[PDB]
Amino acid sequence: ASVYAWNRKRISNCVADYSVLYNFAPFFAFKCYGVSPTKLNDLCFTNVYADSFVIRGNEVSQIAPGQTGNIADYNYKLPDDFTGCVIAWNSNKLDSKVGGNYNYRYRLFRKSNLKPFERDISTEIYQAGNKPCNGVAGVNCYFPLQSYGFRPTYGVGHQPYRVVVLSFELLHAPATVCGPKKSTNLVKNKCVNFNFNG
Amino acid sequence: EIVMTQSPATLSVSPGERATLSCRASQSVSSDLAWYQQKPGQAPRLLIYGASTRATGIPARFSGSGSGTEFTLTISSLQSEDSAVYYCQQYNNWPPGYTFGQGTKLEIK
Amino acid sequence: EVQLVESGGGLVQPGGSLRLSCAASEITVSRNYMSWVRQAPGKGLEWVSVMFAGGSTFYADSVKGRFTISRDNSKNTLYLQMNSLRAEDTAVYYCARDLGVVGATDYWGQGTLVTVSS
Repeated sequence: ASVYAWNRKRISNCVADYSVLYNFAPFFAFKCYGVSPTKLNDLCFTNVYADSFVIRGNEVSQIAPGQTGNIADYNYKLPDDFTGCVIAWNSNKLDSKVGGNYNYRYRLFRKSNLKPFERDISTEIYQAGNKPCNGVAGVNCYFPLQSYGFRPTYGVGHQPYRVVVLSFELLHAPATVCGPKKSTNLVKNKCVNFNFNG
Repeated sequence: EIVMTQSPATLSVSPGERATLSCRASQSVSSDLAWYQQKPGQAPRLLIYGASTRATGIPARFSGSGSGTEFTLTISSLQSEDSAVYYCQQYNNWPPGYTFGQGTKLEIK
Repeated sequence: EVQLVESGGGLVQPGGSLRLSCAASEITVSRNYMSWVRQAPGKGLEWVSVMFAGGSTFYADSVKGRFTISRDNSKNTLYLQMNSLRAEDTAVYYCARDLGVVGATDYWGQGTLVTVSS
């Protein structure tokens, strides 16, 4: 959709394969803090939160724990001790038009810094004086939702990168999303050590 | 860090005629620009931003153009007071950062 | 009228400190995007610093680690502390309110010269 009021999904009650995650071909950048990719493939959790969105290429460096910038200070801000990984794809074809793939309007005017995971979708007029632009014009009539103008002439740094961030919660965990090892046919008619689900 | 180079350096044109000023970028600046006229003795004044949008008040006599790595400002009829320095400011990277040009000296007769 | 007036400009011996201040009128600063610019004699301009509306500030790389912006919100004014002024920092400093895509920097300050002993 947009980095403005991003899209989310709460995965639970499944077997997290990961065989494609960070192993598909067109992935551009993937990096997690606290967890190794393979450990992730053997780690287990209670629930998962996926938060996908689209940002400008030159702003990918701002999606990081406590990282400071524009998109990470006034648009969408992730905690400082956030453990998990993000992945970003250069959608320089998937979301772009010579006419301007700016359907999405990122956030450029905010009253106060963001709390971690604070959806702040709003339609107001940041201003200086008494009234907003509904009754004033020129001075103090600013609107935080600015288009991107994604078009192909834009260089890489300004190509819409689609980014997806995974956050594993572990409080009180009747963990419903696991399963890295499930095979090997049983030997019969011989004294054998078996390990049936423990 | 896109390095901007203005051209020409100086210009002395008879009153009443047209004037053409070039501003040259080193990378893709699409339509992120602005033009400032810093009359000698105080801060600059914005004339034309983006590609060609005329800043409020700014006489229609000015016209900006260009995109990519090359931009141009054009003046219809130079009056005696148009003599000043002009700068093309780009902002393809707004998030605190900015990179200015070398300036152009325009005079009359 | 809408304006920005500056102070702190002067002369100081190398390695010394200084503090630049920026006052405004008929317009607020606490809730306004602020940007300090400076100009060396005869050269172009360069963005020096910025303070946001939440407090997260930023500085250019050439002056990173040495200058610190602050603002007395109570009386609608901005400040920039400088130290260890070397041969480069001799320049005229300007105060600016930059909006960006919705109108580039417009209202500026008269400027203030800051030179060093030599």
